[PDB]
Amino acid sequence: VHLTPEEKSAVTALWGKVNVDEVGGEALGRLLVVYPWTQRFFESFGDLSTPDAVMGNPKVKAHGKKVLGAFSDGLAHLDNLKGTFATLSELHCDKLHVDPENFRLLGNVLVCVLAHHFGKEFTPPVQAAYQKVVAGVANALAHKYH
Amino acid sequence: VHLTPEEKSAVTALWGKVNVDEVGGEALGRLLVVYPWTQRFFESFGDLSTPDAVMGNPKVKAHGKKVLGAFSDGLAHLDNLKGTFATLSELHCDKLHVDPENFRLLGNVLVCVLAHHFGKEFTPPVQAAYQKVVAGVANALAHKYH
Amino acid sequence: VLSPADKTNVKAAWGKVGAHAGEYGAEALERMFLSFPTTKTYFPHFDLSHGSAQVKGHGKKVADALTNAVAHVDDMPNALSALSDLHAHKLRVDPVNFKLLSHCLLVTLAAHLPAEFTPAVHASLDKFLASVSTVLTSKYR
Amino acid sequence: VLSPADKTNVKAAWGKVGAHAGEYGAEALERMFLSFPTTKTYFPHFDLSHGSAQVKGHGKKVADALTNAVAHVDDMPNALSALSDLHAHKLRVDPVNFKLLSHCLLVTLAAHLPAEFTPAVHASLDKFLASVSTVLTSKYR
Ligand code: HEM
Ligand code: HEM
Ligand code: HEM
Ligand code: HEM
Repeated sequence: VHLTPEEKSAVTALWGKVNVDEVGGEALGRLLVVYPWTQRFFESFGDLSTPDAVMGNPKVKAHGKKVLGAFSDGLAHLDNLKGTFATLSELHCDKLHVDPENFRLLGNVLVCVLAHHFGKEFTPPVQAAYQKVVAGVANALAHKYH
Repeated sequence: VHLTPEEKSAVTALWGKVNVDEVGGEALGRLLVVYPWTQRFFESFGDLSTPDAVMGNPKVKAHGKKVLGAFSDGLAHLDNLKGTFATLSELHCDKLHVDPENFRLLGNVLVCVLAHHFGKEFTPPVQAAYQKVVAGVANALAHKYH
Repeated sequence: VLSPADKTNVKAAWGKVGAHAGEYGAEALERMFLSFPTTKTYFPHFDLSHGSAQVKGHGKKVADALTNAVAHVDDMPNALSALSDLHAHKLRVDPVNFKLLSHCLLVTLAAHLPAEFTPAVHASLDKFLASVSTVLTSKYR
Repeated sequence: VLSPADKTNVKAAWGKVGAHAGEYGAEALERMFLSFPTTKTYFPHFDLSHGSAQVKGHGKKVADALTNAVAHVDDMPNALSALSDLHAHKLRVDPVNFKLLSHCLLVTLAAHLPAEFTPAVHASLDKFLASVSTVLTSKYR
């Protein structure tokens, strides 16, 4: 994940004003709602049989924040995303066996969440840059599978 | 791409008896026929409007052999597939812009070609091993995109 | 296969887009060319720059095709029969590319409709764009 | 949407498989569990070992569902309505997994039918397995 100084300014000015408590949870919820097969991994979270169940679940908004936590790490370390994610990769790959395709999905719904909370500030330049990072973190989590 | 000694014995005993002139071309042809959008990259090859056109095209059987050539390289260097493919990756990624998804397809039709030419010798053990290599070469060609 | 609730959400989210449909198609197309430079392969003849009047004209086209599918949602195969032909059969558009466009369309709707882009309408609109895409890839599908 | 030529190729390649259908389904399932260990997630209750009678019994099931679709090819949605429900709606089977199975089915047919697995029948059989898969994912699709 290369990112020029312009892309970097773009991704970083953005991420700075992200409510780190909500955005994390809204992405997991929209993932669970939009791609409902991912719920097989989250039945221990409780009642998910409507979007309102899901969007309200305490477990959901609690696990999303962890998720964003890790994205913040990778934003910190683009030059070494494997390094950053190695532990996370064994988890999702060697232990959970999540299909890497769902890593791409979670990134793309994180991108929608971003466009939703930021409106016209989330120009197409800044999307382009953000698709990079998201591709890159999906690429890293997926390492142990490679 | 790890491959245990058993997997390795499997992949190598197999590859040894592969007609390096035909198999290369039969895979490209079946790719062009089965996934016909890839023909956008091969209109300079001439008449492809039936499978018999394609399966007979001299250009096709000539470009397939190159393709297999490169697979033979990677089989040689599993410990460093990026290294082996770096030049090939710039070509397909930075210059041709092929979607990496079609790298996975070509590998999976190479796997069908293998099962077809080898029958019951291409047990599921040996397929498993071969999906590894193919995933790995697709992963490498795709590098410059990561 | 688009439930009654989905059809209702889609009619309504489309509704809000109203006369901005063409504008939104242009933005979506621009988002895709930038984020997914591999799609640019199919438009060598276009000037893909930012205020490009090629890209604006095409956004309108894409927005009108979609309004056609929304308006004919229970009968998309017939409504979009010609476009399929074009996409699946005469331009051979890699299927992968419909996912990328459908994603950028959603990012564009999310960016314009904060009130309407709930979790449910997002699920619906995802199901509609995927349907649409299944119709346009169906000549080799 | 499965041309006349496709339907003909599929009837005929299926034909040759004949009474081996169940046997082939077992081999296909075994190919998938080994090559794609991620699918194993959906069968924690099975013994996935090689001569497993769970996997053999299931191969027959998968082969009979397919023979049902071949036999009802112009009307698969109705033929496989129940299976969809199960797959799309009660087991939530990741869509990705249908591609992997459909691939392993093709590798199994290629391994058994050297005469019949031409480039064309392969294209056809690919289009049939993809259709089949579009029906079974259609509760959230
Ligand atoms: C962009 C990709 C993703 C990131 C950044 C990510 C990151 C993480 C993090 C931060 C944790 C906490 C681990 C810990 O506490 O040490 C976790 C747990 C988990 N992830 Fe993800 N994850 C990813 C995608 C997904 C996807 C797509 C699925 C499947 C829908 C998934 C399923 C899980 C589950 C089920 C757990 C919990 C394991 C347990 O119960 O302890 N994740 N993930
Ligand atoms: C498993 C993946 C693949 C391998 C191993 C591979 C390897 C190669 C090799 C050996 C060449 C020759 C380059 C040279 O002469 O230096 C080449 C050229 C080319 N490849 Fe691939 N390739 C891959 C997949 C594909 C796919 C999927 C497409 C799109 C359908 C594609 C499109 C091309 C084209 C169009 C050229 C020719 C460029 C020119 O005209 O000089 N390739 N590839
Ligand atoms: C949601 C799906 C999309 C819709 C609704 C759609 C719609 C259309 C329409 C209505 C036209 C003009 C129709 C005509 O004049 O006959 C067009 C042209 C075309 N489309 Fe799309 N399209 C879609 C996806 C794609 C994708 C994914 C690509 C490839 C990245 C693509 C590439 C093209 C090309 C290259 C042309 C014609 C060449 C030119 O620009 O003159 N389309 N499309
Ligand atoms: C070509 C598509 C496939 C067909 C034709 C198919 C068919 C079937 C049939 C007919 C049954 C038994 C039906 C019943 O008793 O009601 C079954 C069970 C099931 N299928 Fe599939 N299936 C397919 C794909 C998948 C995929 C991709 C997975 C996930 C890797 C999967 C997972 C399951 C599970 C876990 C069950 C039930 C649990 C058990 O084994 O008891 N299926 N399938």
